[PDB]
Amino acid sequence: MKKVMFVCKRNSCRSQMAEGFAKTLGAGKIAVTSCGLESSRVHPTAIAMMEEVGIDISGQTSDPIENFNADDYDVVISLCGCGVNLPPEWVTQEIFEDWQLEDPDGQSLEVFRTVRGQVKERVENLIAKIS
Repeated sequence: MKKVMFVCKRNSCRSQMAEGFAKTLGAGKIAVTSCGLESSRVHPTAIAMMEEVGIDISGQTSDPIENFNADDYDVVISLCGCGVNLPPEWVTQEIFEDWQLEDPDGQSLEVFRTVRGQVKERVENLIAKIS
């Protein structure tokens, strides 16, 4: 097993969707947790996009980076945007990327759909490395 992490500027959107895909795609061979540089409520329209794929996020909650430790996570996927990054040990795990993505907080359904697709594809790519 490999442990994946998703970390956003707010957790609520980019990471939350990535967690929903990652557990559906790989729950049983990877363990996922999303966080954020700072927390915010899991965003409601996110639910709808995951419902398009046939998944949900209503049933889970948001969480700050501060509540965990990088040492437990094999792979860390920041999704802060504009190449913003994490000073702590989260950047020094076995795999690191920053998924530049159009943070769906308060956006149009087209932005949501674009990011939801991009995220899902990138979770599948990340799993393919570790599988």
